[PDB]
Amino acid sequence: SMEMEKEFEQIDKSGSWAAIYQDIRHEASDFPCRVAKLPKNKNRNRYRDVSPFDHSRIKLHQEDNDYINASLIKMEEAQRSYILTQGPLPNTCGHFWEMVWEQKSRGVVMLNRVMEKGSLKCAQYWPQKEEKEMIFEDTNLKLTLISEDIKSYYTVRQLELENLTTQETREILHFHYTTWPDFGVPESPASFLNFLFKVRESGSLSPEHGPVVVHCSAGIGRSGTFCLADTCLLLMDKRKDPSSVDIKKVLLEMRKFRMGLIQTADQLRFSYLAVIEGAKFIMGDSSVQDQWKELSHE
Ligand SMILES: O=C(O)C(=O)Nc1sc2c(c1C(=O)O)CCNC2
Ligand SMILES: [Cl-]
Ligand SMILES: [Cl-]
Ligand SMILES: [Cl-]
Ligand SMILES: [Cl-]
Ligand SMILES: [Cl-]
Repeated sequence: SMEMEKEFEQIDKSGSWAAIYQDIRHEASDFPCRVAKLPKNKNRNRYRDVSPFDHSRIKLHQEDNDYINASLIKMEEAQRSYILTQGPLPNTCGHFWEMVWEQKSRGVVMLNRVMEKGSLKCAQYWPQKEEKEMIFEDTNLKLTLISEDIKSYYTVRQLELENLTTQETREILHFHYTTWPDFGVPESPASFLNFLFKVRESGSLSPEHGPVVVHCSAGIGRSGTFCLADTCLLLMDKRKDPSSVDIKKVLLEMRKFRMGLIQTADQLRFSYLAVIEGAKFIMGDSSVQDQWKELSHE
């Protein structure tokens, strides 16, 4: 077994996930979020306790108001970047696709549903029907649904994003995990990893593209779980060495760039499970990828 496997066993045996997770919350970075808290931005924030730090926030390329609730998570050692953002609001869907355009993202990873626990957690920011495209008048963008591939618990959509100012056109891939409860965990590591590897296999995480945009409702809980597992697997892959990966330290590093990443102790516990199981693929057993596909029942 791996060293994270031994740690996992010991934390489970002693029932100390809550205290481990709370220790991460206590040590996490605290940086100012002054732009986020300006009164003119109050209606650009979904949650009053979830704000991007000033130092890592994504700036829109407009001179009236450059603010969006989004953070650049720049993982220097892993050499991968992600943009984590809240589920867009009815007045920030233009800003969201403006951000995708300006940052040259190829993929958007959505980990939530529009309605959860009886509430609207995210605006309907993409078109559901080919023939009903969306136009974002404030940012002058056009968005068309090109096709969609619906599986049991996730959906992949091809979108066309057009800068109406230049008539330039880009293909955006939308990866929508549709079975991960808010404040909850995926149904299995298998189905989480099946989805993550689908994002990976698309090419959307390539350094040739802008950072992938990852969001849930707040852009911290599920988004943080997704990013932590991906980065840990990537660090392991780069060194081909499971023992070089200290998952809690990686999470603390990520939290330098956005607050609150991973919102429950069980999501941290699940992060371990995903990385431990994903390690089998990283370390040369590609048959596990087939097993996940079956176990996930797509
Ligand atoms: O969507 C996620 O995974 C996520 O982190 N959601 C979060 S984080 C967070 C909230 C929510 C929410 O959805 O209500 C409510 C206010 N406090 C912090
Ligand atoms: Cl103001
Ligand atoms: Cl939905
Ligand atoms: Cl509901
Ligand atoms: Cl909304
Ligand atoms: Cl937190």
